[PDB]
This record gives sequence, structure tokens and C-alpha cells, in this order.
Amino acid sequence: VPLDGGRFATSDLNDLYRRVINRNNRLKRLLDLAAPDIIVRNEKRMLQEAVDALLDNGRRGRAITGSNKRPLKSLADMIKGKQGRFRQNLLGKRVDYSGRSVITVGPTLRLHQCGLPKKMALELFKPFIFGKLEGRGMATTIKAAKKMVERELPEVWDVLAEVIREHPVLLNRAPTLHRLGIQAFEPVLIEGKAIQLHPLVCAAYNADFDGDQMAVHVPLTLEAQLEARALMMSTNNILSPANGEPIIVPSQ
Amino acid sequence: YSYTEKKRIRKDFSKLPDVMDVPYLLAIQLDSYREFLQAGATKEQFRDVGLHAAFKSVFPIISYSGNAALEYVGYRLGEPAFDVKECVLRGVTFAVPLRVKVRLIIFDRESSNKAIKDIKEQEVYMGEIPLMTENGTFIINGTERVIVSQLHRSPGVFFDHDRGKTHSSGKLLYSARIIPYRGSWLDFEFDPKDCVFVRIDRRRKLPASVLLRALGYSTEEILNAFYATNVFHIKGETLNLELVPQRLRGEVASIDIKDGSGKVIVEQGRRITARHINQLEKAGVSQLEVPFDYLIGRTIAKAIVHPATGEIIAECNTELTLDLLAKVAKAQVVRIETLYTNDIDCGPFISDTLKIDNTSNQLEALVEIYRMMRPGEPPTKEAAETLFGNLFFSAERYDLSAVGRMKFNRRIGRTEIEGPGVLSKEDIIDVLKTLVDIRNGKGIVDDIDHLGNRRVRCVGEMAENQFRVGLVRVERAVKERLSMAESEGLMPQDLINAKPVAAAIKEFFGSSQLSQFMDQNNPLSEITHKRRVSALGPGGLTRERAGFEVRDVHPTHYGRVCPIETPEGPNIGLINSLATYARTNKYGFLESPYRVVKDSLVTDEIVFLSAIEEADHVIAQASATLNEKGQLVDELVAVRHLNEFTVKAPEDVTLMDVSPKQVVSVAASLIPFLEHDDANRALMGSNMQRQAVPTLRADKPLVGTGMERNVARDSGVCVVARRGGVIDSVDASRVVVRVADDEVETGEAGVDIYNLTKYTRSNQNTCINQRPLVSKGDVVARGDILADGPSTDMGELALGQNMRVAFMPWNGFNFEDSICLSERVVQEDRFTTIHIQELTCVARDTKLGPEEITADIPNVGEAALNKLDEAGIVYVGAEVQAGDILVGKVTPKGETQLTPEEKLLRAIFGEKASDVKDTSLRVPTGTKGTVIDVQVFTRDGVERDSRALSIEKMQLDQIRKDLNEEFRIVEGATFERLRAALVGAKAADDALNEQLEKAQAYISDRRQLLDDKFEDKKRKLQQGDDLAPGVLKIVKVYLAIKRRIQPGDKMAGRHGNKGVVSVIMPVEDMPHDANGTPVDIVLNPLGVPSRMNVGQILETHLGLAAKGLGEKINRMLEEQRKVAELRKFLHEIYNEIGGREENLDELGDNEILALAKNLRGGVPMATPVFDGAKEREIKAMLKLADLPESGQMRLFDGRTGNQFERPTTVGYMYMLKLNHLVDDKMHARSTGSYSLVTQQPLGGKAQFGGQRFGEMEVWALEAYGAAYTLQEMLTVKSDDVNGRTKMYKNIVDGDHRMEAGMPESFNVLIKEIRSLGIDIELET
Amino acid sequence: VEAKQKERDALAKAMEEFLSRGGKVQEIEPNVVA
Amino acid sequence: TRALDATQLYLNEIGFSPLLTPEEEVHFARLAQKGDPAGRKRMIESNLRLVVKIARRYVNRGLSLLDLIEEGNLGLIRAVEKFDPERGFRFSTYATWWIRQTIERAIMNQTRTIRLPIHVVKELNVYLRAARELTHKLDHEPSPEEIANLLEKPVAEVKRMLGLNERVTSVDVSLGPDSDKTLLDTLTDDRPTDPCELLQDDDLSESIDQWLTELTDKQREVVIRRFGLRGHESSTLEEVGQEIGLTRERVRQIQVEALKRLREILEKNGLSSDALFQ
Amino acid sequence: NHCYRVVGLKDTVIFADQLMYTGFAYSTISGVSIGVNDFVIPDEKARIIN
DNA sequence: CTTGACGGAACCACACGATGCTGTAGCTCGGTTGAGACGA
DNA sequence: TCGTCTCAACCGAGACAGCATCGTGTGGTTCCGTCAAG
Ligand SMILES: [Mg+2]
Repeated sequence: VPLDGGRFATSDLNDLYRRVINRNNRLKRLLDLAAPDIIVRNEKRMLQEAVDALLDNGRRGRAITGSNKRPLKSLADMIKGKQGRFRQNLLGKRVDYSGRSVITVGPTLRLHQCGLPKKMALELFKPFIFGKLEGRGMATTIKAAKKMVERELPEVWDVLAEVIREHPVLLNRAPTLHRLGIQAFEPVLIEGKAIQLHPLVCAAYNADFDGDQMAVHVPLTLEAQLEARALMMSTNNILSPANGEPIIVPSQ
Repeated sequence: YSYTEKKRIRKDFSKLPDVMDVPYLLAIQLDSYREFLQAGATKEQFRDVGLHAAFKSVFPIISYSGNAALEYVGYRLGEPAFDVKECVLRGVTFAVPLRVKVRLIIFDRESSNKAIKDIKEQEVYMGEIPLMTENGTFIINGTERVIVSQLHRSPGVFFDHDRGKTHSSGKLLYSARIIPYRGSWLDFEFDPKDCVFVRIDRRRKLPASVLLRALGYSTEEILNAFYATNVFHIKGETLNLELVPQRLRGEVASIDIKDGSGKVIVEQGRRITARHINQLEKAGVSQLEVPFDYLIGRTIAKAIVHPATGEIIAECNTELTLDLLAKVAKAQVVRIETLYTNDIDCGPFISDTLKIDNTSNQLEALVEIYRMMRPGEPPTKEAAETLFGNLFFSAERYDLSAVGRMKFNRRIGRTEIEGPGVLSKEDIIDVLKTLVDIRNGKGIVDDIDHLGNRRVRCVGEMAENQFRVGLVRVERAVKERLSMAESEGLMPQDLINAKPVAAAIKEFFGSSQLSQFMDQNNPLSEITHKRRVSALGPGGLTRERAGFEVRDVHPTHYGRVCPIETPEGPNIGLINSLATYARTNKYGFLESPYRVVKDSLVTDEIVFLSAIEEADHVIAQASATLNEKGQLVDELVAVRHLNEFTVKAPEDVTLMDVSPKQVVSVAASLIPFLEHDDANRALMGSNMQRQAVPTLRADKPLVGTGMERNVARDSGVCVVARRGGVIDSVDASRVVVRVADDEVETGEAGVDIYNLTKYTRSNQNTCINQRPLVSKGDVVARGDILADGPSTDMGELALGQNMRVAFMPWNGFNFEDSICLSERVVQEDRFTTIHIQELTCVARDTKLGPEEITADIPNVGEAALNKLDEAGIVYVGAEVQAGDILVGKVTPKGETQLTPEEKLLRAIFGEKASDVKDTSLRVPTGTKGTVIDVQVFTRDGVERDSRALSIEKMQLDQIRKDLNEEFRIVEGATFERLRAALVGAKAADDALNEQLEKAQAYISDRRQLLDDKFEDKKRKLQQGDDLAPGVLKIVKVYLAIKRRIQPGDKMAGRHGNKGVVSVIMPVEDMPHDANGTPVDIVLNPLGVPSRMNVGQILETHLGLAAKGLGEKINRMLEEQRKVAELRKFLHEIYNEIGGREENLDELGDNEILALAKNLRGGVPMATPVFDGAKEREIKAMLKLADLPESGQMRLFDGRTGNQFERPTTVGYMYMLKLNHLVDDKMHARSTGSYSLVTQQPLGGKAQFGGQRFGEMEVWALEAYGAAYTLQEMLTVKSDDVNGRTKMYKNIVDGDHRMEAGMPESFNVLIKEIRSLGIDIELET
Repeated sequence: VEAKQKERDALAKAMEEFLSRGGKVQEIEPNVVA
Repeated sequence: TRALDATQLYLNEIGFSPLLTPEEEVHFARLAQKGDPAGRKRMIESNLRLVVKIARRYVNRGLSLLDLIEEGNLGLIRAVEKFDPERGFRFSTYATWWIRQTIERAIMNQTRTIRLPIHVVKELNVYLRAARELTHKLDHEPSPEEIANLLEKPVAEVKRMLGLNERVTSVDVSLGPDSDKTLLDTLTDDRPTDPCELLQDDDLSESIDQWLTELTDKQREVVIRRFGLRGHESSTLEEVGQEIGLTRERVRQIQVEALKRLREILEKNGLSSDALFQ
Repeated sequence: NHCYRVVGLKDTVIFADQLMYTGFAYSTISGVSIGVNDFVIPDEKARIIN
């Protein structure tokens, strides 16, 4: 890709594949001159170490790049990447319709509901507000819809509150400890930027209010909302999976 | 008495008197920089380690097969021309040259004084000096980065136990890890089968006999001198033995030793006791008779070659047998050399290691060390000898300082502390004697978790090592270039190259992990990041290499390493801190001072004591009973002698502590009541104080420790007074002071300018500023505080603010550890914070079309065009909303392949078909503030924007204004000096004329000086700076967000009580007392039993007492009483049980009114860490101000109104503000641009990405018995092509079908698998 | 360590003897390349 | 044990290379001229010391040493292949010049990801050599102004020439020693790959399709046939003069009044310039 | 756990918020606090230490 | 409903280097493998 | 007297110049899309 100032951003796999391409071209240009045994032995050994540097790195080749000290990345670092021998889809997976925030406690809310600020409520319900705005009959376009949700209009809360009262949301702690770290709740319309939570679920979270970074999740289809309210709604996972004690534990 | 103490004095409670003032905090890096740089010195510089010591070891050189020499007398330091306030706004990174003078002396290659052609000339500037400031930091390309003291392992050899699962034994010896300063890492592992085998980095295991034969020592002499010293002879009764009483001690003698002319010593079957040892000592019989069966177990030292036979009858280091003794008897051997080993003595493991693998030749050891370095190569003796010499003897790519030889001499035992920097074979003899002494069991094993085994480094030694590496690289390059050259054919300047040392000093600060970014969000972070002691980096242990060895502490850290200061997270224990009174040694050793005490009296002098003598000497405790006579009243005190706490006698100790604050670092010591808290939550509170942010209104802390003024004094953001005098005029941009006639020179008496730091950007995107706290017409002293920085007020450290605080679980708002605020903190803007947000936009040049700062940007509405000018930059101080275009950047495009829909919507509106896109940067979501300034950088000889012209003209008129005001103050000082001079005997005349001419010469010199200063400022501001290649103009806009209190902010106190605020509750819902002041921030009472810190209650009680005294002095000032009542009030305050009184000194008209106006907003305390305020003075301070004695207030219910049938506790808690807000962490993304290797969203499209849905997230998702959301979140939210399109069409149209489809993850997998040629097909 | 110090002392003594035995100092420019 | 490497094995294999007098090489070059597979084999298997001596000088580059010894023996066999023995001189200098040409081609083609011809890498090489000569006397960072003043070249020309030198680093070596996050998940592609962009594209296409179906038939025909939106090609009124309307001015007035009608129904539908183009 | 096991889910989770609300109100109108007189120190501790 | 004029693409010839090729001759802990030890 | 049964190290994870076309810049006419004028 073109970078800032005419520069480029390449991976090391381009360099190793270009190197084995040039070594095979030199093999093609050397095989047609009645070559002796020693130089074709050396060239086949060179192609052997070349394709060994193609498949793996850090065993016997130890190839270095120009003007640096880090070794190049083979195709093992494309099927795996970093973090040991774990795959690239298994090392990191940035999921859409998410975003990290800090949490706070809300004591005036029930177990079947929660709080959520409007600044993220305008975006976590974005296909829902697009469908409602194109179905009710106020704005059939999507660019004017983006303009009216970025302009902070007065009617966006009135047309947005229909999918706040009876629509589940997911919330997961970024340090994951057990299966109660993900939950399901019902938002309301409040002010501010951070998220109010149920008090009696932080003991199930094993997450005291220490100002961490908690990410939210919103599934797209309503079938996933129905099954999330069936599987991880807080009126269902009352008992802990360890023993017969409930995971909702009363605090001091 | 300072001038800041007249405005604010602190009531201390230290029962122990202060015997030593707090030293300089950043003096270690200061004198390390002074030793490495050597800026101020005479013609004879110091012979210590540094850049001069690195240059003198390399700069004398000799050409191979030629005649060349290079001499030098010294170097010349460069003058720093770049100002700090202009390099943080321009990007010069404090460039400073360093020129050296080299003498190119040639010879005739005959070792005589013939053809002496010397060329003494000054060379080019070898790189650029960092040129750090007096505060202890240096700027590296715009940002400020600092160094960290590398707490790696000390240079030398250690001997630990290291009991692990690999040895599978109860008692085993660990491997001797020889640690040099740089390079040549050698290992010595002790094999469990009575052997020793050395190790290398890539080579296999090698025996110690081959290593000794490669070093130079023969195997026979080493095997002789390793075990013992005993000779065997054949005389008299067929054998002659040399009896040693030391070896026979504790050995069961199974044979008869009745020789000694009829005197039997030990019979057969009798254990040798001390009585037989004393009998042998009083007898002195050196010859004893043993049978031949005892000689079978013995092992020879060298080979027995008889001169009469002519052949080798016994091999070297072999056992003696029944035929071998008969052969040695029949060969007429007079003296037999063999070793004598016993069971009670040391085990003969060195002989068994030397007898292994048949290593007895020097050529075999040479080819073994050649195969260990370069296996499968041509075995040459000269090449292997040169490789071994460059690895061990020569200093090529190997630098060892004298501290490694000093530690080796302290380990193996030597009278000389200073040793040679090059390693020799004699050190190998000492380390083999040390390892066989450790395997014998005598002595004590070394501890790797000790302060002696972990040396604290600095920037000077690593910078000298990097400069030495670059200098030997440049020397090798110059020797390769000047190989075939001559003296007249080449040049001495053209042969040298300053490029490798410049690249080395570039990578030492740019790509090094030790030169990380300085935490400048808080002054506590600024003073602690210098004093960090990290074990990571090069030559140290990383996070996964810590284990259970370096994460533990030994009691030899008494006053050296503070364990209550380390960052929490994935690394606790290996990154340490430096203590307060701990001062490093010349050898880089961590030492702490101790008070020498005799048996009767107490001495006055203090000596800095190391750690090697504290294991032999007794260290007492300073917190003891003293009757003002120099003796301890108690007969038993907790002392420590052998690095372990015990009880001792007062006439037996020799040393004691200087101050109780010498063990804690400067991070944790600012928390009051450390002795009432646990170290866990005090460490957590110190970490949140290090990660703190400043506030808007800097309110003084209520409960203070006393070192707040000290840490405000040593901080570089404060204004320190160089010279005293009266103050003429005070301005928020600059301040000037007058110079008295005592501390001044003859000419240029009054010259003192102080540019206050304006609102610029820190490293953690927070604002920094200087506020003056003085008046007009007052005198100051040396080191006085003129203007305080952020989170500092009126000379002391004032981080946060205080409010009324009670301990009550109120309606679940403070549920577990949470916070419940009140409307006063949002109505008075108390704990609000303002961040400066950076936005770096580039204007590069592309091959298809250049870019520029043009205001004519397509797709720009009225609200965006009204903010920006005809140039393209928004004006200074405009309101920036969410989604605003700030900078002007238009990029061109060609062959875009536009769709018919885009040209249709372009032709409907009638707009022109603009082929140039708009890639101007905008603000992220949640940022709505006001910009303050914009910094623009252009290239040399390029077109400049008109906004850049306005910026540089504003900067030049500001510079000319401060130059004019300093010229005005210096001409006013000269005129008032002349007017004070002419009044003496006005009514001789030649003197007055002379003085007027001298004053005219002085003001014309000052005028031409400000003219050349303005010329330098013009030539430095009009020129272009060194920027990135391919960039035409670099702009950066400084957006300031006026963030307020929002529901969900982070709020923690000082004792490690983390909490989040819930909502904005009003001032009436909180419970109130009968006085009229309702409580503001209510906390939970779980912080005291669960977290083991009761200092919350004591701090809030002293805060309640301090607010009671403050309200009493406020209503006393309101009641308009006389100064006698105020001084009696101060007398009854400052006459408690703890501390001392400093009254009856201040004057009533000036200083009493000054302390009243500067203490009406609260009073500070001064408590030490381990001998602080007791509880009875707190009960007195509670009971003297019409407050209850136990904090048992009677409160009224604001909610229900029912009377509480229980007394409650209220008070004042001084809490801190954290950098854990929501706005910097908020990611607002519904749909994001997918990646290139798969269809997963990521950042880069002006929207932050989501979280990592890794293995544990999907594991907790399938923890329940469900299957539909697991595939819905995997094929709809990501990893599809048309599935998201058909699902969005089903969402818009309303009807749902839930088609399965085919994801692209299977396509990426089948391509990555078929890239290896794998048959995959479907049956169906 | 000691060998480099002895070589430095010998080179300094030889340079002092050359400067005191008729030899002079050639002051080249600070910025000059062949 | 034994070494499981390749460089050591190569160095042990090249130890059987003889070095006789020059008459043996003269006889081998004379036998190789007529055509025989023995003199070329001896010249390729007995002259590797100069090859490894050439390859040892170009160390610390973007290639491996096996590539350097391979271009060395490739240049040597290309030198002795088309070798003319009429000069009567030593072929070691000819093999040295051929190995220099081959290592220049190896620097040209195996260092940077963007390939370059001979002349641009030659002017880059002499420009970096001149910068290396001037930075010893400048004692500062090299700027293009002094290079343009010394080389008698314009500043924009040498800036465009130094802009080709990208020197791209890796995508796994991040900033700092602790590489907890790579650079693969940092930057995205420049093309529109977001579901928001394609979603706005299909919604705008369906919107203009509904607005063309809700308009008149002639206006929808002249708006679809001119731009090629509703299943039409890239033809206009000059090509549709025998399809829709013969007069170009009449269909142009029809087109601009249809565009005005579309603009006024977008204005009545809540679509303006500031709400569409920010 | 007992009332959950004997009534199911809905009555348990509607009892939970009401118990939480009355616990929050009875914590708000309560008046306990940990003070300096809360930590009672016996006189026999110094005797045991001596 | 007709007419004539200018700015912006649209292949295409000319072309100026420019691509392309060629000749000089001196940390803890689990799977693998070579080596000693005992009975039929 | 030899096959099999343990057993401790080994390894790896969380230069220079010349020759033969050549490919898009640089207009070059030409077609097209639009702008007044009745
Ligand atoms: Mg937490």
C-alpha cells in the first residue's frame, strides 16, 4: 500500500518469495549450460535453505534483513503469527459491533434491566435505528440518517428508545476469568459516557469497580438476542457451575 | 527560614529529632552525566570511567604491517544553541556537537625515532551529544524520554543452591554463571556424578580439563594443585607417607598407624577424635606406615615416568592398582606424586573431571575449542588461538569494568580491591577453587535475590559501552580504509568516520528499550521514573525469565531497595525502585548511611555503609528510647547482625539507622500513616499516585507527610530561585527578580529571567502550566519557589482536593468499593480535569500529485468553512465539536473508476467532478473542546503557509517583547545603581565620569547582545527543521478538552481504595450533621478490614480536625479579632506532644497575615513513615476544636428523617485523580473496515476497533448448551462476503430466512492448506 | 586493560619525544576532505 | 557429534580446489574454446578462492552469503563460457569484473521490494556515495539541499529520487522489545472494504432505482441510458441519437430538467449538500 | 440457594431486587463506622509481649 | 422547435529517456534418542 | 552370551560505458458535451 510520502508497507513473505523466485530463476539460467556437479549441488542446497526459510524461521537458516536486527517472517508466521504456535485466527479476533468502556454501579435498576449512555447507544443500535428510520417513514436514506445521528437531533432519542427497553445487550470483561464474565441485560436511556451496571452481578463477574476496560457486544439478528436472553440472561445463570451455591453473592 | 515557610508552616509530630536533611533526589543521574560527559573540568581530566576512558582505550592504535599512530590530548565540548522551549516546539532534540583533536603520527616501522611526521588537528564532530537539562531529562525527537537504572545481575561469579526438578536431588550445586560487563558469557556447570563440565551459548558440554589446557595450564599441574598437597616416597619399610593432622580429622581409620617408634596413635577400628588429633600434634611424627591396601583407593596427580625404565608406567590422573604399585616399586621410583582425599575432606571431583574424555594434550583442547566455536571447519592452531585470544584475553568486542574484578576479589578473597579489567587464567584458578570449596560445603552460598548480586546501572556505563562499540567499529573501518593508503596520499580527517558512533548514539536513544518515554503526567511519576530499577533489557532477566528467584527480597536491602514501589500487572518484583536516603557508590553499588554508635556515647559523623559489612556488623534501630544523653534506656532492642533480626545488647551494637524514611522510596513515602497500613495497599496507593493527573484548582493536602515541599523543590517543573532579592514585577508569562549587592559580580548585576511554562503538551496528553504565587515588593531567598507547576500550589505538592468524607454504605452507591459524589464537586469544578489532545497531520508529496495546505477543499459545508480561514487552519481558540475538520489536506487521485451512482449523485446536485479526494484528519468520537495553539514545521527552501507566517510573527513579537522587558529591567537596574552611586558626596568628579562611561559601555554591550540574540532567534525560527523524508509540511494542532465530572469516572484515595463514581447525586441526599455542612463523598467501611490499612480512619480523623481548626481560624478572621488572639491560637495549636514549636519568630503585620491568608484553606501536617503521629495527639486535636473525640458525630438523616440510634463517623479524605477515564478508552464502532488476510474489522478508518474475541471468550460462549449464536457471531459479524449483505437485506426488508451460505474463513484455510499441496475434496 | 594502558603510555611518550625532538604539529582545517 | 549446517559443509567441500601455475589455466581456456566438458569443469571447480574472497567483502547486506557465492560462481561460469583466449592475460580479473556485475545485479534485484533498473540504482548509489562523502565534513544529518547544491541538480529532482528509497521494515518487529501487538492489525487497506461503504452503495443504488421508477418514463430512460446505470452501456446522446432523441439540445434540456427535478425531490426528501458531503 | 431450589427462577429473581432494595435502604439509614474506638486493645497483650 | 462556437476526453503518432541486456582481462516441563544393565 | 528395560542428555514451548528496442508524457486532430442565439 502507498504510505505517507511515497513509501510502502510490505511483509517479509514478499521478500522470501521474491528470493526463492530469483533463486529458481538462477537455477533455470544455470541448468542450460552443461554445469558440473559441485555448483548444481551448491545451488540445490541453496534452494533447500531458501524453501526452508520459506516454511519456517529460527532453526538452521537464521536469515536477517537489511538495516535491522529482527529475523524475517515465514509462512509459519502467516498461518500462526505471534504468541507461540497458535493460529492467526486464534491469536487475535477483533469482532465488529463492539467497543471498550469503563463500568460503574447503578443501584436504582432491577435485575431485568441496566443502564447505558446515549453516546454509545446511538452506535450499538445502528442497523436497528437504520431499519426503524427506513421503515417508519421519516428518512429512507442512510447518509441523512448518519447526518442526523451525528448532528444530535431532538427526535433521535424518541425514535431510538423503542429498541432500548426490550432489546438485549452483551457485556464481557476483557480479562476473562469464567463463564459469568459475559451477561445479558436491558439498557435504559441515561446521560454521560460510562455504563451503569447491576450491583449484584459484579460478584459473579469477580470484577470489583477498579476502573478496568470492559467491552460490550451487540448481536445483529433477533434470534441471537432471543437465545442470549435464554442462555446468559441473569435470571437463568443463577447457580454457580462450581457447586450448589449461587454465583449472585450478596456483598457487605 | 525560607520565604515559603512564612506563608505556610507544617505542624510536625516527629518524636525523633531530624538528624539529616533530605538529599537531592536526581543527583545520581546528574553526577553520572557529569562523569560521562565531563563538561566542566581542567586540563587534567579525571581518570574515571566515561567517554574519555572509552576513547583512551581505543584511540592509540597501530597499523598492521605498517607504521601509524594516533594520539589525543582531549576533546572540546559543544555549546548548546537550541533552547529547550523552542526545541519542544520545533523538534531539534537538543543537538550538541563534540569535537576531538587527533594527532596523526607516522613512523618508519623500525621501532626508532625516524621519520616522525606528526599532524595535530581537530577532527570532525563525532555524532551529536544528548545535552540533557538540569531537571534530568532529554528530548528525543519532540517527546521527552528518560533512562531507567538497569538492575541486572552484578558483574562477577555467584554460587547459589537453585534446587529444581532437573537435578532430582536434595543437595546439589548450581552452575557457576560468570557474568562480565559486556560479552564473553561463560558458564561452569557442576555435574552430579562428581564432575564439572563448562557450557556455552550454542556449543555442547565441554570438560574443564580441555578449558584449562586451552587457557594454558597443564592438566597434571592443575590436577596436582586442585585436590591437595601431599607427596609419597619409598623409604624405610617399603613406603614413606607424609602424615597430615588436618586431613585425618573426622576420618574413621580402618588401618593401623602404629608407626612412631613404639607409640600407637589410633588402633584398627577406632574413630579419630580430638584426643588423637592432640596426641598427633604433641607427637609430631611426620612418617607413618600404612599397608598397601590403602593405596588402591588413591588417585595419582601426574604421570609417573621413570628415568631408568624409559617408558610411562602410570598414566596422568589415574587410579593406583595392585599391579601399578608393584610396577612403581620395581621401577625404583623415589618420589611418587599422588592426591590424598578423605570422606570428611573435600570430594575429589576435579580429578574425576580432568580424567574424563582423555583430555591431556594442548592440541586436542585447541581443536575441541575450535569445534565448539566453528564446527566442521578447517582445524588450524593459529586461527583457533586467535579466536580464543579475541574471546578471552583481547578486548575485541569485550568490555569488562573494574567492578567485576572487585566482586571476584571479594568472592575468592584478595587484599587488593582494584583488579585488572582483562580476564586471565588465574581467575579461572580462583573460580575452580571457589567451586570446589562450595562443593565441599565450607562457607555460605550466595543469594541471587540479594542487593549485592543485583547491581544498579545508569545511562553512563551503557552509553560508554555503545560509544566504545561504535568507536571500535569506526577504528576497524579506518584501518580497513587506510590499509594500502599512505601519509601524503591520504588524509587524517578523511580516514576517520563519525557515522558508526552517530548510528550507535541514535539507536541508544531511539530503538532501545531502556530509553522509554518519560511518564510526565504527574511530578511523582517524573521523580520516580528516574529512580526505577528494572531488570529487563539487554543483559538482564525479562518477565518470563523471573520465576521465583528475582521476585523475592533478602533482608540485606535495609535502606537500599524499596519493595513498596513497583508497577502492578504482569511484572512485580523484578522492576524495583531506589530509596530516599540511599546513595550509590563509585563502583555502582547501592549503599545506605548508618549512624555509628559506641558503647557509651553517640557519634555525630555519618558514614555510607555498604552491604558486605552489614553481615558482620550489628545494625540497631533508631526508634529507641533516648534520655538526651546518647544512650539507649532499654536493655533489649531489635537488632540485626548476620542479616537476620534478633535481640542484642545496647553496648554490643555499632551502627543504627539515620532516619526511618531511608528504607522507603519517594513514591510510597508521600502516603501518610505507612506504619498503620499494609505494604500491599500502600503499594497500590503509591502506584495510583504515580499514575495520577493534576486538577484545575490545586488545593493543598490536609494530612501531609512533610516532604511535599521537598518533592516540589526537586521537581523540574517548579521555579527555583538562583539568587535572592526583591521582586519588581510579576507576570504569568515571565517573572523577574532583582539581585542584591552581596551575591553579585561587578558588571551585569541584575540579570534574572524565568520563562514560565505555558500550556503545552505532556507525554500522557495532559496539560502543564506554571502559576505564580508571589506578590510585588517582596524579598526572596536562594532556592525559593516563584511559580509552581501542575498539581503543586504555593510551594508545596498539592495533587488533588479535599471534601467532606464519611464511612457508610449508602443505598448501594458505594456497593463494594465504589464512590458516591455530591453536587459540590461539579458545581465548584473541584475534581474536574482538562486534557490536551494531540492530532498530528502530515502533508506529504506523492508521485501523481503534490499536496499543500489549501483552504479550497471540496465537500466542505458552511459550518466547516466558517471555522477555517483563507489558509486552511482553524483560528486560535475556536470551539471544536464532534466531527469537525481542523487541518487542510487535499490529496489528488487518478483513474478512480467511478460508479454510475456516484456520477449520478454528482450530476443531480450540480457539483463539479472533483478528482481530488479529501483526506484531512478529524477529531475522534467524544472530543468536543477548544484548541489553544498549532505548531507547523516546513522544509528548508519550500513554500510557507500564511498561518505559518502568523505563527512565526506571533512568536517573534513575543520574543521581542520579553527581550524588550528584560532590557527594560536591566536598564532600570543600571539607572537605580547609578542613582544610588551618585548620591554619595554629590556636592571625585573624574570617578563619576568614568562610572557613567562604564555604564554606557555595559548598556551598549547588552544592546549588541540582545541584537545578536534576536539574530540567532530569527535565523533559528526562519530556517527549516529536520523532518521525515517525503514530507512538505508537518502540522500538529493542540486540542484542549474541558472534561467535567461524568458518571463513571475513576476515584481512589491514598491507601489503595479503588472506586468508580456512580451518578451525580445532589447535596441533600447525603446525611448531614448538626453544624450545617453535609457530607460530600461517602466511602464504604470494607476498605479497613479487608484491605489491611487502618490509615483511612486516622487520615479522615486528622482531616476532620484540620478542617475544624481551619473553620475556627476562618470564623476568627471573620470575627475581626486582634493579633494577640491569633498568636495565642497558634501557640495552643503548635504546643502538642509531638513535634516542635517554631513560634515567636514571625512578625505580626506581614508574616502573620501572610500565613493567615495562605492557611485559611486548610493546614498541612508533617508525619514520618514509621515514627509518626500517635493517637493521643489526634484525640487532643479532635477535642480542642468542638469536635467529638472518637469521630463519633451525631448526624441527621436527610432521606427519611429518622434519628439514628448510633453515632457515625465523618471527616475529610484527601483522594487522588487517575488517568483511567472513559473518553480515552471509549471505542465507538458499529461497522469497521475488514482486514487483508481475513474479513475481520480493524482500526485505521478513523474508528477504533473492537475487543479480542479469542479462545476464552468463545469458550465461555459455548459453556452453555447453545449453537446458533456461535455461528452467527462467526459468519455474520465477521468472515463472510455476501452473508452480511443478505442479512442486512433481511434486516431492512423485515423477513428472516437465515440462509447458511459459505464463509470466507474456509476459503482462507483451503488456500493456506493447498499452498502446501494437500488434497481436500467434498464427498456429498 | 593493562596492555592497552601500556601501549597508550608508550605512544604518548613517543609522541612527546617526537614533539621535543624537532617535530612540529600540522594544523589541518576542521572541515577538509581529500 | 557433527555440525548440521551448510556453510561449514560448503567450506569443507571447496577444500579440494587446486591452484596450479597459470599455464594450466591457459591450457584449460584453450581446451574450452573448441568445446570439451573437462576444462570448463576444472575452471568452475578450481577457482573458488577468488569467489569466496569476493563474497566476503559484501557482508552485512540484505542477502545471504550463499547468494553471494552463487552469484560469484555464476559470474565465473559466465566469464569462462564466453571466454576469448586471444588476449593471453589472466582470467581472474575478468571473473572479478563479472562477479562485480553479478553482485551489482544482486544488490539491484534482491534488496528492495520495488524493483529498479540499472540507471536509477546507479544514480541512487552515486547519490548515497556523495552523501557519505559530504556527511563526514558536515557532521550532521544529510539534507537534500546540500546534495542538490553539490551535485548541481534541482532539489525537487533529488527529492523525487530519494523518495524511491523506501527501506521498508518488517510487519512483526513492532516499536520496543516487547512485541505484544504486531503491525498487521494496525493499518487497513485504502480501498473501500467496510460494510458501511458497500451498504451505503447498495442503499444509494436502490434509492436512485426507486426514484427513477417513481419519476417519468422518458426522464428515467434519459437518465439510465446516458450514464449506464439501469442495465445500459457507456453510451450517450451522440450514440443514442437513433435510440431516444435525434436533437442533442432537446435531450440535453430534458437531461438538465430531469436533474433539476431530482434535485428538488431530494430537497423535499431531506437531502442537501451539507447533509450529504458534510 | 434454598428459596431458589424450592421456587424456581422468576420468584427468586423478583425476590432478589426487593431484598437488594431493602438492604440498600437499611444500609443507608444505618449508622455503623469503623473508628479508633472500634479496635479495642487489651491490656494483657503488652504483658504477653513482655 | 432550429442554428453555430469552446472546454474536456480518446486513441494515436512522435518521442525521450528507459527498461533490458552485454563486454572490460590485478523461566519449568514434556516428547526423542543414545547408552548401561540384567536374565533366559 | 545377547535382547530388552530403564536412564540421562537433547530439543522445543507459554563500476563504467555502450547497444536495441519501449512506454507512457506530450501534443494532435477529432469526437463529444455543453453554451448562447433566435
Ligand atoms: Mg478491578
